[PDB]
Amino acid sequence: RGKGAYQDRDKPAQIRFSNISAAKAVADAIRTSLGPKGMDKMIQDGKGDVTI
Amino acid sequence: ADLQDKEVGDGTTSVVIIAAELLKNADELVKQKIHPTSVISGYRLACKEAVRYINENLIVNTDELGRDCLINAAKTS
Amino acid sequence: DLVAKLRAFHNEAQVNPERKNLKWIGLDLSNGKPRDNKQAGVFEPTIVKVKSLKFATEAAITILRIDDLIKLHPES
Ligand SMILES: Nc1ncnc2c1ncn2[C@@H]1O[C@H](COP(=O)(O)OP(=O)(O)O)[C@@H](O)[C@H]1O
Ligand SMILES: [Mg+2]
Repeated sequence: RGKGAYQDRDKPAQIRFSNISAAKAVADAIRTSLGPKGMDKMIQDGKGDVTI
Repeated sequence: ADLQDKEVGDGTTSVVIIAAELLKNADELVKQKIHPTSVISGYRLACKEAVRYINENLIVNTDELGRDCLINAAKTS
Repeated sequence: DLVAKLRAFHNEAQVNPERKNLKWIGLDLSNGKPRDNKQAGVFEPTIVKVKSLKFATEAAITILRIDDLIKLHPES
């Protein structure tokens, strides 16, 4: 027994890590706007439209 | 400034100066770790009380002055 | 100096019940001294000051409510 499957391919782990990193980045970006003490964000589009 | 011009017609320079001064001083409080919600709450109460104080102690009825108040008001503008 | 004198006159108005006539003291820019602006004929509509406070406060509140800006690059 001992050793199991080798799992030669490393791409799936990298893809999972990148997906998690992106999701965590988005969550951290929008964390500041949560709750009664949360604060708004100002977003300016490419066309120049501004939204708070 | 446009909104004051359309809805009042006068005091356009005052409102821009006051608003910028209000925001400038509000940021100083925020830099002192005062939460903006507290600053916003304070500004809202002050604006509500300023209007109430004006309408109760700083208004002059024009019926006591006749035509001269209109000329004086026009001259001031 | 002028604002200090102007504030001092108004301070007495709100603390002395017999000196309420000082509420009308404003500024006389020709001579650079405080002056009774109700006697001087310097008047404004009440709506001008009231709407100025309401509009400026809301505009200041709107900007104060921001704490993060994202500026997307133009699509061109
Ligand atoms: N004769 C005067 N003496 C002293 N102060 C005055 C006189 N006329 C106007 N003012 C003041 O000057 C200020 C500036 O008004 P002004 O800038 O002309 O109006 P706006 O902001 O619509 O341009 C007003 O708040 C008014 O109280
Ligand atoms: Mg004017």
